[PDB]
Amino acid sequence: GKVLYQVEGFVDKNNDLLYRDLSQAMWKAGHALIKSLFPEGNPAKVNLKRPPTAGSQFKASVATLMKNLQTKN
Amino acid sequence: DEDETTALVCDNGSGLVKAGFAGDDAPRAVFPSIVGRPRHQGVMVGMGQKDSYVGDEAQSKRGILTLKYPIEHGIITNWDDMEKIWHHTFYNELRVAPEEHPTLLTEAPLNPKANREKMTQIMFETFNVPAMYVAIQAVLSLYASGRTTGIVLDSGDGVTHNVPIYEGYALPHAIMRLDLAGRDLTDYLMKILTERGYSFVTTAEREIVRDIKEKLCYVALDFENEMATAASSSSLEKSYELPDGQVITIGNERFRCPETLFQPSFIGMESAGIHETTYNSIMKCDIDIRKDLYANNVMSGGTTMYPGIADRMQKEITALAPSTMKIKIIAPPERKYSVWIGGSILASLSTFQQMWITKQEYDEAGPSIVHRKCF
Amino acid sequence: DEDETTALVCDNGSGLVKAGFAGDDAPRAVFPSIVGRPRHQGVMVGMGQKDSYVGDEAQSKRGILTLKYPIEHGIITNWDDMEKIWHHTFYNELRVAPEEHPTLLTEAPLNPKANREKMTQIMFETFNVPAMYVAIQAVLSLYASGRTTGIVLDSGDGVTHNVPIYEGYALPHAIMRLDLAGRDLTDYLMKILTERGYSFVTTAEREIVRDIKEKLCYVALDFENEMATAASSSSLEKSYELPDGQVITIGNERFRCPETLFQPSFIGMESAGIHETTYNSIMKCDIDIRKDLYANNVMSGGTTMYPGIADRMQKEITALAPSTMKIKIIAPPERKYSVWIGGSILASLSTFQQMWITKQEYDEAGPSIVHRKCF
Amino acid sequence: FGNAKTVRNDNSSRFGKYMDIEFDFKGDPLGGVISNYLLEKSRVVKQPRGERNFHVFYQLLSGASEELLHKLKLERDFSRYNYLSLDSAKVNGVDDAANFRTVRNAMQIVGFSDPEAESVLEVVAAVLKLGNIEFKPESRMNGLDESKIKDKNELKEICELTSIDQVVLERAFSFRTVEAKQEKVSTTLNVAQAYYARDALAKNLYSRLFSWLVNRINE
Ligand SMILES: Nc1ncnc2c1ncn2[C@@H]1O[C@H](COP(=O)(O)OP(=O)(O)O)[C@@H](O)[C@H]1O
Ligand SMILES: Nc1ncnc2c1ncn2[C@@H]1O[C@H](COP(=O)(O)OP(=O)(O)O)[C@@H](O)[C@H]1O
Ligand SMILES: [Mg+2]
Ligand SMILES: [Mg+2]
Repeated sequence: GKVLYQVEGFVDKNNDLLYRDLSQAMWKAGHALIKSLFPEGNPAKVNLKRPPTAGSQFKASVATLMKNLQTKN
Repeated sequence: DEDETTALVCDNGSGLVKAGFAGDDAPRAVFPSIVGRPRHQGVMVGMGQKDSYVGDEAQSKRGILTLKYPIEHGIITNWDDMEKIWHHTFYNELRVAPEEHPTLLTEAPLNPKANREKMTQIMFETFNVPAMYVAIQAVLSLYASGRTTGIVLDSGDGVTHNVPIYEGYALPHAIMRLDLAGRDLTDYLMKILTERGYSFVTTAEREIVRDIKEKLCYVALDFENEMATAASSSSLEKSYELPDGQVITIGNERFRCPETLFQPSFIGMESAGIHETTYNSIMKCDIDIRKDLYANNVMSGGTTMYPGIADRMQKEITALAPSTMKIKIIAPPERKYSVWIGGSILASLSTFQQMWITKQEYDEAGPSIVHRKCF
Repeated sequence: DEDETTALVCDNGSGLVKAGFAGDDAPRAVFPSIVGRPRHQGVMVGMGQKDSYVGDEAQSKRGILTLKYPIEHGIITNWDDMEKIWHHTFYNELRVAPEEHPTLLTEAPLNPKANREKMTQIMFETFNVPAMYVAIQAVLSLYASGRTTGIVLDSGDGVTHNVPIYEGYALPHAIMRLDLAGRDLTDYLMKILTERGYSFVTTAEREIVRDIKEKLCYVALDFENEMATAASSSSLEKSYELPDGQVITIGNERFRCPETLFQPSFIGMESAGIHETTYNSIMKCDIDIRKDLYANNVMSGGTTMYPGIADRMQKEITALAPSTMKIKIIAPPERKYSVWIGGSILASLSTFQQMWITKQEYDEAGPSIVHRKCF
Repeated sequence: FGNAKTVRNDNSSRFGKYMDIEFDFKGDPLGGVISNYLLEKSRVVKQPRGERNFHVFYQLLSGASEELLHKLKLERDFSRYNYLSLDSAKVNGVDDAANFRTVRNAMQIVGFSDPEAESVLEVVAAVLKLGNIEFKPESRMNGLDESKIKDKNELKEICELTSIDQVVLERAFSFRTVEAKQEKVSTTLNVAQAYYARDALAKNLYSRLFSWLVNRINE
């Protein structure tokens, strides 16, 4: 049925900028777990074509989970 | 080869090819826009030694080549040489097939339209791209600034624009195009280094003069007292090691190079300078736009990496514009790349995907379709 | 949305939309009656940038628009544009549904009747109001004065009336309508500022001239000695900062703008002036009314906020009317809003609720019903 | 790590959990693989009112000891965090302090060592601890559109907790670097993009921590 969505904070919550200085910085940090979380923080590994966003991640995640789901019965 | 439909942002303004993918921060393939040709005979049997050297490979062999920029003042002169530059661009440096990717070219406003039209003809007939667009350099320089309102100064290797844009709308009557840019500053710098005593006449030596211009020049905030300072003492004399041997030491030539950009009477080109083409482009706009052009003056292309050019720019426009105005010369240090970055943004928008000049629409109305779809 | 049956008082006389609820002091939505349209192409992809800018939002973007008043001299010219003004009025600024509220329009007397009739047709067919009324501007200007007897001068942006009313009865034969009003004074002020040296030709520049008229004009109680005073010294020269830069300094143009209202030979329009249309509207009335029109002369619409206009008005009518009369020019400083305020009073009376032109009575006799119920 | 009290639930699942039950082709049991999907990470940096963050923050603050919260440099009042409110700090029917020892016990049963799980608590303490960093515009001197941190005492405890030098991360909130084939240069972020950079670092750090948790349980 009809669902009402308040527009407050959509653009605020799509923002998912995780640019290269944060990943290289936390890869530089001495904690081995934080190195284990960000494998792309190595500057020897070229970062890539690498933009945000959040809704692209949730869209590709629903599409990917939908794919792995519908390959089974 | 590629499992994506990512749009290609290829950007030769006039003097430096930068290219890459849509939705990316840094341009992937950056190399100079030169084609090489051996000006004398070969001797060693079994070498390879093809009669073409394009991009930075030509700068590896620039001692034995006649370097030749195929595009001059934003106008493409030799279409075969520019086809070599594009072939090396997509097939060697960027290393991707143009058949599967839309392309986003760039050019100057007030262009001869055979450049735009024949550029679209080469992009569809030779490389067979599915989609194509002819982006304005300065508008993309405003896309990377994160704004929708501002007047744009970029000043590439062969052209400068000062395109004013207010709230998503450009002002096409207030547009400007001055042909004084970094290559003319390179030739003037070569002339005044000949005046000091270092004779540079070869195109490879001209490339060395371009290197000295990039490394060792600043803008001279007040040119008169800086000129008297350079005439006073040797605190401005700086040594630069040339490739293979003899060092140089430049004095007043360190700052008389970009003063030519602010004063074209040194190179004898009849103009008003950068700071008065900005003010004339603002005064050609209407009355209720100008403080939004004063607070958002963008200076984000090439040939602006001279230190303190925002101080000379703001310090001069403040003398030209009336008082109680906030002259904000926006100089984001990511410039020389911001036209590519605006290419990456504009190629990655959702609204842009019905503005592509595409094949089967190119073939419908021929090569003139760019003058009715693009601008 | 709204839990009330409060009547809407919407008031566009000719040049400034003011609207609000019945039984209220201040009008809730006050914005200029302009529609905008971009006179050139857009460039930035992904902006919004609809091809309509109405109200004060158009004045936010007036540098890039062709401003166009949809109603001229109280006569609506473009019905689609006025429908945009009403749509923005009820749905955006006032932010209420017209389906649940009666509406109280305003117009000029001696109107072309297709304005009244098609205005009622748009109010019932498009917005579907339950009730509707076509109020006279000047009579409502006498409702806010708290009187039942007086002659009414309002002088809006496109019309002036001088409607005499005695003891609840108006005098329809002694009514007047002069087409000299504040917009013609704005054009004449633009002409004489072109005479001084400041060239204004754009509609946005015309809006700036309207701003200078609102801020920096007075009435010149004696125009001859004030003219010799302005020719004498620079005690009348006043500087006004234009938007974005250059200041102006006006002299005799500070008071020659409303003297055109008191003397239409400056604008070449064949008339008698405001002060003689009042005296002619009094002399068209009968003999035993006139001292009640002298003691209750109301001057409470727009374009009367010039300082001292009551002194010029009383000082001139005293010269016209015979002696031993008490010329009381009633100028309550709540004017420019008093036609809306009289709308609020008249819409909040108890007797008025059987004078509404309503639906199922509109549909009974068609759109001509306004010429038999309203006046 | 994946539940929150909502407006209409006392306890609600805000992700999808998938389970591989893998058999031999002839029909004998082999194993299984947990896979997480759709972690609502936007709850980490801001909650709608009348709701709750993920339970591990409340259980971590309410259930830990003095030496552990001194090692993590965590105040245990819920008023001293920008990612937590005092209103939903407590409901009835759910006791966070005993459930914390239930989660650490259960984490030991599923098989993690003491400094491993303690390091997980270091990263969770970093995600919660990132919330008290605020920005301000740089205007002394003004050039050009530069973001500034407000205080260093929170940041130096985060950097000491993560064993990183402070000036690298203080650079990393305000500047973004554009590279090339031959060069890289740092341009400024403004005030707002500094806020979304901090929040994106928080929720991405928490989400990738949760995926690493599922990965390490999969062994
Ligand atoms: N750091 C620098 N200092 C001075 N000049 C520079 C610097 N970097 C590049 N340039 C000049 O800018 C020109 C290239 O500008 P760019 O806009 O990249 O050209 P294109 O029009 O090909 O995009 C070259 O002529 C070069 O001399
Ligand atoms: N303070 C002021 N001084 C002089 N003129 C004014 C002032 N305020 C408004 N005006 C003029 O009055 C006109 C609006 O009058 P008004 O009666 O409100 O119009 P409407 O007919 O829309 O009700 C405008 O054209 C404006 O130029
Ligand atoms: Mg360029
Ligand atoms: Mg009026």
